Amino acid sequence: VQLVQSGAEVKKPGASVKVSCKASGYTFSSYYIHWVRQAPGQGPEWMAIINPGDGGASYAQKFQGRVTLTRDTSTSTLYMELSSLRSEDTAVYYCARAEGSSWLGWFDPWGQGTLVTV
Amino acid sequence: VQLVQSGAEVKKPGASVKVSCKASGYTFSSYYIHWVRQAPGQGPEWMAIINPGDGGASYAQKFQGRVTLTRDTSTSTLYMELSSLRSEDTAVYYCARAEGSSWLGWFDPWGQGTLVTV
Amino acid sequence: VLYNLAPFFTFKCYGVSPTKLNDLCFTNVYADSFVIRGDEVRQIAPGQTGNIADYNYKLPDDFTGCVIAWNSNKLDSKVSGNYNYLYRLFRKSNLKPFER
Amino acid sequence: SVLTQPPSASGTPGQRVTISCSGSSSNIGSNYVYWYQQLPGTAPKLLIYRNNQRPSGVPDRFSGSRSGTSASLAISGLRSEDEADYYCAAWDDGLSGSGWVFGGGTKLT
Amino acid sequence: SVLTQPPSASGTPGQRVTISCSGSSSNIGSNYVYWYQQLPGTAPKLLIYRNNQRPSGVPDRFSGSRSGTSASLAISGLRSEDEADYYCAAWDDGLSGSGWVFGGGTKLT
Repeated sequence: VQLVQSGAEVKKPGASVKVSCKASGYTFSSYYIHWVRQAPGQGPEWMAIINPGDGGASYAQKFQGRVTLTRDTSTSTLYMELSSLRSEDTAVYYCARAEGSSWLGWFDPWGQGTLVTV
Repeated sequence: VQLVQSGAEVKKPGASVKVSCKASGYTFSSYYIHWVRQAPGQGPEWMAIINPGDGGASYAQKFQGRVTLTRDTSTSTLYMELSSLRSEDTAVYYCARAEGSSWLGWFDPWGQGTLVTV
Repeated sequence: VLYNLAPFFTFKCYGVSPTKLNDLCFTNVYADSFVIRGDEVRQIAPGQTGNIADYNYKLPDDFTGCVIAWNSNKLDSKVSGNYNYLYRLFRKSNLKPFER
Repeated sequence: SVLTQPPSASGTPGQRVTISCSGSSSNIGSNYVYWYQQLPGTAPKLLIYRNNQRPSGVPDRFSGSRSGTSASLAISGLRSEDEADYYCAAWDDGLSGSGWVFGGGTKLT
Repeated sequence: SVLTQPPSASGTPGQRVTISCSGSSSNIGSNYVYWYQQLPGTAPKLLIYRNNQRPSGVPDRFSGSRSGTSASLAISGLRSEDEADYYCAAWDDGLSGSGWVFGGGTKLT
C-alpha cells in the first residue's frame, strides 16, 4: 500500500525527460492518479490525470501537446514524458493517488518525488 | 477616406470564417457602421449596424446570435466570425458608413466586398 | 420541490413567468429530455437557429413553456475525456418544429 | 414585408420607361425609399435621396416619385451603358424584425 | 481564482491564530475547500478533509470553516515542530480551463 519513485539527474537543455513511479497495494485499475509538479518558492500545479486500464489521459491548457503519457497495469509503472525542457521547468514531480473511480476525490499520501534540473 | 476588405477563400461547412475590413478617414466616434450581405443573382440582405466607441451592436432576425461581431477604436478593425455555414452562406459581404449617430438615412459608399463559399 | 439547486441558469421563461409557474392550471405538459451544451443554449431560444439545433431539434416561435437545467458535465464525464457522447451534424437539410 | 419587384424592365435606346417597387402597408407609405443601380463588375452606387432632390448631381432625366404604397422611377434617354439591375431599399418595421429590407430583382434590357 | 494567501502568519505559544484563503465565485463559493500541510524536507501531507470533522485522527485544536468566498482555519498551541507551510486546494472551473489551482506560501514560527 505504498508508492516509490525513481532517480533523476541533470539533463541537457532542449531535450526530453522521463519519470516513472511504482506503486503497490490495492488494485491498480480501481484508483486514479494525479500528476503534479512543485516549484521552489511557489505553489504546486496539477497538469495530468491517469486512467488505468484503458490508460486514458487529460492534461491542462498550458501543458498540452508537449506531454506524453504511457500507462500499463502489468508493469504497474507510469511512463511520464516531458518534452522541450527549459530552465523554468525545474520542479519536483509527484504521482498522487485519488479517491478512486472519480477525479473529484481526496488525496492519499504521496511518494518521495523526482527532481529534474536543466 | 476609403475602406478596403481582406482576402479569404473557400472553407469547410460548419466552421468559423473570419472576415474583416479596415476603416480610415474622418472622425470615428460619431459615425455608425453598416455591414450588408449580397447574394449573386438576387437581392442583398441587411446584416448589421454597429456604433463605435461603446461598440453597440444589433442584428436581424435571420442572423440573431448565429453570427458574432467585434469592434475596436484604436486599431480600427471590424471583425465578424461566421459559424454554422450552409450553402446559403455563400455570398459577398460589404462594410459601410452611415450618417452618424442615426441609423436612418442614405448609405455611404461600401467596399469591394468579401466572397465566401462552402 | 425543485427549488433547491443553484446551477439552474435557464430561468428566462417566454410563454409564462417563473413566478407564475404554480399560479395557473395547465392542460398537458410536454417534456423532452436531452442534453445541450451551454455554448448554444442561447440558440435554443425561439426565433433563433444555430448548427446543432439547425440539424436535430427545433422549437416553435411561440414557445409555450420554458426549460430548467443544471451542469451536465459534472454529472457525466470520465477522466479520459467523455467521447461516449455521440451526435449527428451532417444531415441533408434542416427540419420543421416538432419532428425527428 | 417582401417588396415585390418586376423580374425585368424592357427598354430600347432613346425612350422612357418606369420601374416600380410595390410594397405593403407601413413599409413604403411610412418611411422613405432608396433607389440603387448595380453596374456589372463595380461596387453599387447611390443615385437618389428621398425623392425630392438629387444627392450630389445627376442630370434630371431620371425622376422618382411615390404613389400610395408603391414607389416609381421614370427613366428616359436610355443608353446601352445604363443597362443594369435596379434595387429598392426601405425600413420595414414589421412583426419580429424591422431590418433594412430590399426589393426583388429586375433587369434592364 | 488564484487562491490569494497571506505571505506569513506569525504567532506565540498558547495563542490561536486564524489564517484564511480568499478566492472568488465558482471556485470557493460553490466548490469545496481544501487545506494541506507541507513539512520541510519530507513529502507533501494532508491537513484537513471537508471542514466538518477531523480527517483521520487529530485533537480538536485544529478546526476551520468557510464563509462567502473565503475559507478560514484556526491554529492554537504553537510548538517548535509546528514550523511548516500550508497550501489551499480547490476546484477552479475557470473560463477555458479547469486546472487544480493552488495557493501561494505562508510562514509559521
